[PDB]
Amino acid sequence: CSSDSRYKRQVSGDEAYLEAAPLAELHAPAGMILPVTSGDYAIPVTNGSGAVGKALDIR
Amino acid sequence: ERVVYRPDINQGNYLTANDVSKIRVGMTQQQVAYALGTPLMSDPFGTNTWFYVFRQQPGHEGVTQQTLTLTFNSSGVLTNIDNKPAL
Amino acid sequence: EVPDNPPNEIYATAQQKLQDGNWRQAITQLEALDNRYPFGPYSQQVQLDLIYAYYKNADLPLAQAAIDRFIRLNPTHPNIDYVMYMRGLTNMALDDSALQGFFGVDRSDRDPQHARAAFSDFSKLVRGYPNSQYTTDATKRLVFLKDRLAKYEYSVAEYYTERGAWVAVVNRVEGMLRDYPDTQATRDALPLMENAYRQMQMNAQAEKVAKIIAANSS
Amino acid sequence: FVVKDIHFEGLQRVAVGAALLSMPVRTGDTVNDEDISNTIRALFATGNFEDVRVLRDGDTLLVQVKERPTIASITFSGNKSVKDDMLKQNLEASGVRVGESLDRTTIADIEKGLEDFYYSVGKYSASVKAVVTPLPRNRVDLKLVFQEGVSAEIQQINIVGNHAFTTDELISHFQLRDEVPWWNVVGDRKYQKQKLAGDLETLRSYYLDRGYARFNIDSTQVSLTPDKKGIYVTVNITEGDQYKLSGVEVSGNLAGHSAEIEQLTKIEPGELYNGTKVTKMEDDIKKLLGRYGYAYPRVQSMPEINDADKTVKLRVNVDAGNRFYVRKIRFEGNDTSKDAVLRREMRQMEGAWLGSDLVDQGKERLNRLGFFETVDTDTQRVPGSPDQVDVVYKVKERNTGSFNFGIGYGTESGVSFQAGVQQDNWLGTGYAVGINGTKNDYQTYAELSVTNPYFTVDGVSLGGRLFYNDFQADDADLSDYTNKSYGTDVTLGFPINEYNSLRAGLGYVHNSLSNMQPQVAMWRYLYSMGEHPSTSDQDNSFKTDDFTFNYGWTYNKLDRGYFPTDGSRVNLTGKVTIPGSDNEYYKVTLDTATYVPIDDDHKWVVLGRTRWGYGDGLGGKEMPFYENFYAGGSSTVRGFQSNTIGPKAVYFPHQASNYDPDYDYECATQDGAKDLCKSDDAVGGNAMAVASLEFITPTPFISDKYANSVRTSFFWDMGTVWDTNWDSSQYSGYPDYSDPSNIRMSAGIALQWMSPLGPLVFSYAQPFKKYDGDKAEQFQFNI
Amino acid sequence: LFNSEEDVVKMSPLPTVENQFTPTTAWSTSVGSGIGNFYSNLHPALADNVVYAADRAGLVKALNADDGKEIWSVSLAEKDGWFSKEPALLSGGVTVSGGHVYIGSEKAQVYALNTSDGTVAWQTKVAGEALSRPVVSDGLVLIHTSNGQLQALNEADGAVKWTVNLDMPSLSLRGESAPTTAFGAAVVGGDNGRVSAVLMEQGQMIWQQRISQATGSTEIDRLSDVDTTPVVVNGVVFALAYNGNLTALDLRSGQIMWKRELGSVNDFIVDGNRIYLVDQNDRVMALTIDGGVTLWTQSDLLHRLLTSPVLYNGNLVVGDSEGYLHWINVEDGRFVAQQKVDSSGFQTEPVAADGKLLIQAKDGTVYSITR
Repeated sequence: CSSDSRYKRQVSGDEAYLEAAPLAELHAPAGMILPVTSGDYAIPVTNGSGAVGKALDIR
Repeated sequence: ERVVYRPDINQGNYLTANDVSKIRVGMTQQQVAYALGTPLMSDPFGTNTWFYVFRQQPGHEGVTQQTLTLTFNSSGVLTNIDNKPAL
Repeated sequence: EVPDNPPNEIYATAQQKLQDGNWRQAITQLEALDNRYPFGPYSQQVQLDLIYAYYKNADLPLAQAAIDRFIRLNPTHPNIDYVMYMRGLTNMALDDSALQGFFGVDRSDRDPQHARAAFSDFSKLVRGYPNSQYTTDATKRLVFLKDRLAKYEYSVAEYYTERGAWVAVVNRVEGMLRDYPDTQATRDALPLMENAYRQMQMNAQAEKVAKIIAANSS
Repeated sequence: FVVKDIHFEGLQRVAVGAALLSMPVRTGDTVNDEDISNTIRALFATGNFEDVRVLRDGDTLLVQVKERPTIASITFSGNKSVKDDMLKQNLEASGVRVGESLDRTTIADIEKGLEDFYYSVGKYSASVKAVVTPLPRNRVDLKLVFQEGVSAEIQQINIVGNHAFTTDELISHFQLRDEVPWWNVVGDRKYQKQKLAGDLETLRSYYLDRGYARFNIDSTQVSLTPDKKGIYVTVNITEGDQYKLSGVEVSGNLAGHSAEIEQLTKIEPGELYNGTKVTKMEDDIKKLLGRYGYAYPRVQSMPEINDADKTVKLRVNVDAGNRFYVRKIRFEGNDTSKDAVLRREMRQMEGAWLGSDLVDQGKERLNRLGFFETVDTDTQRVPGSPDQVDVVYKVKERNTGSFNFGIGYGTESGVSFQAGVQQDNWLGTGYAVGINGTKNDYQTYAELSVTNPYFTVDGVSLGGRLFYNDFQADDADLSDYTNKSYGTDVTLGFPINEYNSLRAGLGYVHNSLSNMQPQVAMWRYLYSMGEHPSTSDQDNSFKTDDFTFNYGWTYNKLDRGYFPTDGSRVNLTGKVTIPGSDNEYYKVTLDTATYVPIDDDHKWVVLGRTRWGYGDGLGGKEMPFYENFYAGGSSTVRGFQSNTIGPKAVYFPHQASNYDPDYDYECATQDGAKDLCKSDDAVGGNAMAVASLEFITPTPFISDKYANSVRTSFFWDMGTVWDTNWDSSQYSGYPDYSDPSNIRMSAGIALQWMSPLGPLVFSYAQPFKKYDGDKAEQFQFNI
Repeated sequence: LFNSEEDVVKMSPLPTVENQFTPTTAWSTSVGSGIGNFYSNLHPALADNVVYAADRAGLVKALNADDGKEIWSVSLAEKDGWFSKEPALLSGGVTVSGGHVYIGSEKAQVYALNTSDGTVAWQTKVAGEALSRPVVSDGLVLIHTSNGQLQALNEADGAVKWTVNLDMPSLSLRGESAPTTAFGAAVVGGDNGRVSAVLMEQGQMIWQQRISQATGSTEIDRLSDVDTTPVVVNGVVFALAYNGNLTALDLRSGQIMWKRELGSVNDFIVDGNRIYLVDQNDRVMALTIDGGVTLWTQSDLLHRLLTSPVLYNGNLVVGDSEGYLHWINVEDGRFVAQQKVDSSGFQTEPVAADGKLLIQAKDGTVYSITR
């Protein structure tokens, strides 16, 4: 019929977001402790769900 | 292996013979940093050590290196100027 | 296209064409709505719909502009959490959105520039709204975003190993180290700069890293 | 009065309380007729109330308002010449735009500025009339009439104070010019008031070089001749008699590189002064200290002008930066490309001092890439220690992909087609995917060519080639020369130098020919193959598995890998056969690609497109005839037809083509053309010598957002192809081609329009000197 | 061809081509090509029935002003500069008195050719081109030059008595200012929008009167070479600022007698109090001196490129740079004669001197008109 090229709703193509970074932080011994996270790499870690991951639309 | 052609890759951050004479055991970090600036490697978690290590590959055998680490105390007052050539 | 109609006739035409997705038509409704009535009661919601629909019609800068318009209209609003997510959610999709992902190619060795923008706005979402409809999931984005930053910064951290710049092995890995200790991309990089130390004959300084390798053996 | 309520009548954009704060009749405030009239003017001072009608029912107030807002559109009329957003840049600077609040006082004010725009364009016979077209609910359209009669043009330069160097000769150095002599044309010319400024500095350079250092242009008087075009210029100058660069006394922080500095201050003391030479010589130090790590080589020259001997005396005051500025480097615009592929294309190492040009050579490596649109960066000093200048290589990559066409028409033939599409740099990975092939009735041809350029980081360029030519030339059967051919070659890239690279790969070539053509050299190959194939028919077949070894080599110091302007790239391309092959031979060739810029802007560049080749046997055996060199058409020489240039094959007296359509596809066969004739396509030589000289030309009639991807390049083409095996013994009553002087010739221009799938290069070219068998298609439309 | 050779234009020529009286010529002599399309304030002298004119290629010839046959002839073929035998390239008009032909050159070098043979009895290089015709007056070669300078040269040798900058435009805003001598005052306008009297004895600014607009931050006339030459009736300077905006003002002080400071005045003569002018639509209009009271205007010339309003053979003669000549009646009467003695077009003004009407066109050069 006509041309077909479009775009619609999705919020997370994978959950690699939800498959976030491993935690192998410093269990280093004494004196071997260098700086670890700089700035917002110290992530403000707080939770408010709504729907999460791929689940929630935007309006 | 028996490969021949080298573009002779270099890696700086060293100190000249003028530069190692600019400082002395007892100098602060800043006293070195006025004379030498900073190294392009310092000590991450240990006491203040100011690593000026040169690297270069000439030819197939042999690697040029001039390692110059400036171990201060925790106050930055210099305690050891480690002068070190290649190998 | 969309002439001076009743504003809800301009709106509900778009409100269907949101669900129809005719954002060739719906956005031109929502524009000519807020071109004529940016003072509509739902013109904030139109701006919410525009932040929605621009991100639905690949107008991610206009989404950011409609975010910035909603910043210019009401930088405090109960849907700034929707916005500050969508500020990151654009910047998440601004970061890496090639069809090489559809053709199956890694984009985390590609530029995490808008990752860091999403690493701002998702974190600005959870700082501005620690409670939201998007606070929980966007936190995992952030920890994954620094892992994407880890897989990026590792991708050149091995490069200096094959470059042989053992100074620039260390400081890139040390650049990973001051930013994330947690990522295995840093922790696989952990013996490398120690090995690069042993290339710079900083075996003893590498022992300090081998001390870490001793104490972070798992 | 003290108000009960104000009725806020007429609102659309402005709020009630936003009006009410500008109402000094507000709730609680007393109401005076002055306060009412203040409510008139202060709501006029809101800027969005085209009317304010403040009234009252006692103290029951009511304010009726029409509004200057939304300008719904600004209509531009008569501005075919000038783009209207610049006219909107007059408008959008003036506090109004689409959606805004037009004061009808600003009609002439923008119009003055729009004429001031013309006045600052260079138009003065160019007026403008803005028409307010009021639209629903407050709105207005701004129709703009444009009364552009004429602009201004330069005609004259009077240089007073000058007595030595000639004005029009200097106009022949200046930018503002006007000439068509009877042996000279440079087109048509006009005026610009900043071409003024360069002509000053053309002149400022024009005296500074000679030693004129108390040279100073006194003033300049452009004639505001009352004719709306007339521009004559009265240039007051002081010629300012010459000075000798009579000695350098370079000083300051010389950073211990003084002997290196003295080479860059090597002058002749008593040579007539050139400050531009000094301006050169300072940067040499600045690149010296730049390559000595000091990215901040503060150099102040002071040519202490001594008029008493008519000299200058060169003080130079130097201040270096610091050596070890290269802490690190950053890369940007790698959002689709693989990052370390770009990181490997640099020579200045992090954690070092600055080699300033290793960056630029590293940028030249990226310049030599060609999958960029920009090679640039951000050379940023990171603040603090004098060891962190960290260079943020922001670059723009380029689009890839390329289609080639060879099919003519569908929907009246069978399932028959041409293919071929490129994905070189496959998705930022570098993978040079270029693949072609075709299934027709006359052939079923296939081809593969993909390179992993860095399967190992040495430029280990994993270029695997494959092909499958089930070629038939099927007329009704395998009659006229069917060969199913198949084989491969994986070739690899070797680091020879930083601009030099070698290639090598083993070529598997298995061919299974059948029903070969009755021409002489085809059998004469096979007769020198040791076959004894029958000549008067097509009654012979041929399996050959050629086991070949191919090789090559690259020179690369030329500007861009997509759009070069300067330098040269030399590309060796050769092969040899091994014991084990079905035919002991070789075929080696080479191409030249040099770029000689006529323009110093390199808008005119001589391009040397010349290509050579020779191929023969390796003893007791022969290079196959399908490996003979052809040209015409898509070659150097265009306007010809392809594979029409070279030797031409004699037939045999022939009966059966193994199927003979009745006086069609004649191979000197029984259907006509008996008793050997000679064919007309290039059967080709064992030698190649082709040449073309192309000349880059700008394209003026294109909006140059995409004309920067366009190269028009004129050329004149000339070549020769001949066979040193073409022996005048059966080619004695026929044309013999062992002579290097088969000098066929053409000329023309190319049509390089870079699409999103790259350039598709056409040419209307024409042959002028032609030899045997040259067929000509003047309209050559290619990729 | 010309179905497609269209371009952008806007003009509308004269109406009303009439001859109530007959126009003719006094003679033709066509002295080379003088000013040409390249504009110049070269304006001839017709003194003593001698056409003191030239062409700017060099040839300066005195002519017997009956047939314009050469009384003398010299050449300003400049043997030097960057070139030998140059064109004359004259900026100032042909000022002729004594054994001196004072002409400002665009070489910024003013001469004095002995008017018995044309031999340069003195020559002096001045500061910039003579943007006015040399008002060689009272011992002083008074020129408003390109650099706003008040040159005064001892006209017997060109010994510079002073050269001082004055009311001075932003660029070479084209227009003469021709410093007139009126009651001990060096009276000038200046192509900058002001008008002055300077000391005629030494070049000391007696007053400068800023009046109204010039180009530069005020887009005004670049089709009207606004006469910044003051035509001073004994106490009253009559001049235009730089936009034709007329003012009448005191001579010794600059005190505004009145102003018509709205004008579009190209050329103006204070013809008693029938102040004849050129409008921007090329209307000839008669103002007075008690206030510029319009005695009449007439629209018989439209979008023309006129010469100055002059009276010769009893009628208000106007020529143009369309080569048309028109005899307006002096007061409110129309074309009494229209002459087409040229179409190459007169950039020189009608010289109603020695009983003739001398006009040098751009290239269709010197014509002399009678009726």
